[PDB]
Amino acid sequence: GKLLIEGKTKQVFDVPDQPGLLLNKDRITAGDGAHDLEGKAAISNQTNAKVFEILKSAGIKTAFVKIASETAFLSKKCEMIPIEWVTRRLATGSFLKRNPGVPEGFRFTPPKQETFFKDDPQWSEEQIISAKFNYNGLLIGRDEVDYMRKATILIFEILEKAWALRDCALIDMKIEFGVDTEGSIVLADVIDSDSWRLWPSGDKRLMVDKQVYRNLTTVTAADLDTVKRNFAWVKDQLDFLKPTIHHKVVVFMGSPADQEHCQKIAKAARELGLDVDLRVTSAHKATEETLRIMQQYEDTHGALVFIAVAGRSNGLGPVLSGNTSYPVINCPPPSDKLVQDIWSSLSVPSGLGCATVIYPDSAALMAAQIIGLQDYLVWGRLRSKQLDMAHSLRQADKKLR
Amino acid sequence: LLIEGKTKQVFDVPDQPGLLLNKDRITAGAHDLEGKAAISNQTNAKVFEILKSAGIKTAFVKIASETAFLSKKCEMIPIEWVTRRLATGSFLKRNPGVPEGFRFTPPKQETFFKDDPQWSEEQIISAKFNYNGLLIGRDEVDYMRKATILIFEILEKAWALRDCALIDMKIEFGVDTEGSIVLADVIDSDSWRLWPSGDKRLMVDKQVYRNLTTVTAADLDTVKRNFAWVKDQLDFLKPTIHHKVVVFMGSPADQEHCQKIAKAARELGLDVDLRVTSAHKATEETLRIMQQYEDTHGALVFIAVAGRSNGLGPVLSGNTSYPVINCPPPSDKLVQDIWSSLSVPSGLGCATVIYPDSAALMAAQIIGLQDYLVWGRLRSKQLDMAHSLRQADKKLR
Repeated sequence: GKLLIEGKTKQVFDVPDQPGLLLNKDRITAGDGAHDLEGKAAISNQTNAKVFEILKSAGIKTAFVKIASETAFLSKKCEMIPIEWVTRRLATGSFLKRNPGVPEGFRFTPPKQETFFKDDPQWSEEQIISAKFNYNGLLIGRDEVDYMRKATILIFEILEKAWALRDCALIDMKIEFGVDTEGSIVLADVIDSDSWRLWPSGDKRLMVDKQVYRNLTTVTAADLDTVKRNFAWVKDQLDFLKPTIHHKVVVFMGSPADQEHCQKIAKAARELGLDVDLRVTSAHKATEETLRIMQQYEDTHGALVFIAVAGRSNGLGPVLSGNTSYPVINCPPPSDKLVQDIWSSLSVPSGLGCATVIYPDSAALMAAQIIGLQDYLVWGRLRSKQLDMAHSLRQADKKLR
Repeated sequence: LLIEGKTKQVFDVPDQPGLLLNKDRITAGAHDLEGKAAISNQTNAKVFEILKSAGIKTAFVKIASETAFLSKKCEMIPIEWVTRRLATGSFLKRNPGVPEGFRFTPPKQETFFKDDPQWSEEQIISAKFNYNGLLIGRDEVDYMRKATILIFEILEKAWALRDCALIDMKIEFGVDTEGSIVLADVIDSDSWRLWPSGDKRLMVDKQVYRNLTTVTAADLDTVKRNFAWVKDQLDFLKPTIHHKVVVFMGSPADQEHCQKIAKAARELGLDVDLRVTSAHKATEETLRIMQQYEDTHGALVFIAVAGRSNGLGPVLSGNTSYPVINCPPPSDKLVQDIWSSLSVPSGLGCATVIYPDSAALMAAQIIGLQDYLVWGRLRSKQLDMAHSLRQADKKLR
């Protein structure tokens, strides 16, 4: 195809037969300013593809489609916003110079998020809005900037979580956005070892990112070798960042009439990425088999959450709660009588940890939030959903306004 | 004793355990002389009276002479706290592309160090400042940010009475002997940027002086007349607005409850009448009493207090066009009785509240639409409540 953007470290060519883009990474390392050559285009492409796979799986919207080759990938075509979106958890790097008196390692809670223009000075959100950027029919106002701030922090938080599985502190990051043909903002650049600052064991001294290359006043080929060896370690480490954690959410309904209600729970949880079993059993009509079924689920080494669905007077949830140590959530089905009956769920006898929820979606969310403590991906999807809902409100606000 | 400055001197006052600030007749944007210490001092004192009247905690006590005032002695935090409503001045230089007049909602608030480089809140925190035993942490910075915005908002509202747009401000904070942060130093025409009619051309602040490269005595005269005008306009900024809040109780038995309403509203600056009448047992006289209150040109809020089945509130509402609030007294039956207050017949604007403090607030929120000082105190109380929570949190933490 035809070239449409040239870059220090990458070229992006049109793909005219497939209505996108192809991004081709080059074997150069351009320490901000210094520039030398390497064998690193393959390392970056793989690092990148892996990250975008993690982010797609969380539900974040990206331009990334699939790897084309060992050095290139296919991207959805979109017009880039000329802002670098940067997130920090700690104070380090150029931030220390811009903010004298703040010591290295000062923790940003929530993560600090800053913006930078080309061509590369710092901009305020006000500056971005007054700049009146316009891409693919989408004019960038505070709503669009709000979304990108929130998205940037979120992507940092997800990856921060991922890297902690291999004992690495993600310290800061830079990403870039673009606007697709349909007017949607997508995460669109490249996230590799040039995009971030990584500390193993939270030890700055063990840094594995492109800061190693920046620190070099003089650059020998030997020096470049440790930087290639550093980036390869990171590309390798990413293969451990998407693990399959084992868990089961079991919904016990006291009667088969509660089916549609349970399927609403199931549908919600499965979309959050949960493994859900629907079971029918009564704590009144089949007391012994109820315990026997729950004991069978208790033969696991994975995580386990029970959801109790029982109309009228709910003894099922409290009886589970009394015989198991795994969390039990009560989700009575909808009913006119729920106003009277809910106290059979609440107000359990002393020493039972049964918790109560009133809507099927909210029960799946409780189960997700519990299991997300072990599966950063589920936890990612919960945060992504919050961003989705907030972004949808603005769409609605814009229509009634 | 002494503390020295460009525009002011602060001497100890040894007989009164607690400072005097003596204003100088100089203007240091570069530096010249005038007759303006008296203007500044008086400008300041009027500003501090208004903020004291809103409930803001200040070092300021009273005017001592024509050019001095008495202040509670306290150690200054070396930060200038700046609030802007509009984009202008050095902000434009620090944020290229943002046009003059860009509106900041909420008001933008930035901090500057005494050396004047800009600092972030992080820088202020990492500086580990310590005055009178008070180390300045994120909580203290939060308070000063929130108060600075609050103080700008109060003055913005006040200057709007004399048709002046307050565009930005600078204030300074200090720490008293008891470890409390007070709004201190001086607020005068050097402290702010004032535009009449929102017109940049008609500016009345020290910006006129700052823009001069060359400075004549005529130029100084126009600065004095501008500052004298501002001092003069400040006298119309604290006017007596007329309003009445009337509490009708259905029985003298509801006495403590109504007094709790009265007490709360009086703290917010409201004029309250407590009256006894029944909409059942004295229907015609109930109407008669509200028509007596309706002979005004001021604002009027009726609060109806009725136990059991409340016909009082809805009856007032059906017969008047002034806002009526229901505030039933506390009771076991309130869970049942409350629907007599809610669920009025169609065409009644009777609104309902359940706590006596909260009725007084509704009343004040309504009246504050016409009385910025009452409006001030509501915001000031929200600030008090939030700062109290942090103290309570620090003790249980």
